[PDB]
Amino acid sequence: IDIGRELQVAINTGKVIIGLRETKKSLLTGAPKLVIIAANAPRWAREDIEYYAKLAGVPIFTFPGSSIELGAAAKRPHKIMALAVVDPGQSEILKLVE
RNA sequence: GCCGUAAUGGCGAGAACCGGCCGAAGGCGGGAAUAGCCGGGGGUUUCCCCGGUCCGCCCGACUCCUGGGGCCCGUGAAAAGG
Ligand SMILES: [Mg+2]
Repeated sequence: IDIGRELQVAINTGKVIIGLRETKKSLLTGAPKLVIIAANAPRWAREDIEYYAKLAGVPIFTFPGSSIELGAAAKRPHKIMALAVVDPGQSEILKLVE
């Protein structure tokens, strides 16, 4: 699976929440299906997402790139530490879960 | 894309924008006009009385405060006290 191509499909067809602060809110208040975290996320951010996603029962996929590379894989000109997939519109981004 | 600077620029690692919190030198009132000063008088040995002590602008530090940026094979004390 190409992570980037499927992420751009989930963004444009479904509902994708982009950014650490909004991802945390979705985990705490919403019901996201998958959370993706960049490999070079800071220790404080990784532990926060790991803890909240655990209590929320949401799987975490660690993107194999930096937050700069995750942003490029989402066709964004900015970093993305973490993003939450709430709706996989026409992609199979949920294939990353297993 | 959007927001900038004297200059460097800033943002999903959270921008613009809106509301708030902490927060200088110093300003202003009180001190305080009763003082001091200026002018006009009367005493005596330094005392008493009278009038004014205003309006509107500008420059402005080497003094005081604040923040930004840069440099170092150089990194710019310690303790009492609080
Ligand atoms: Mg200049």
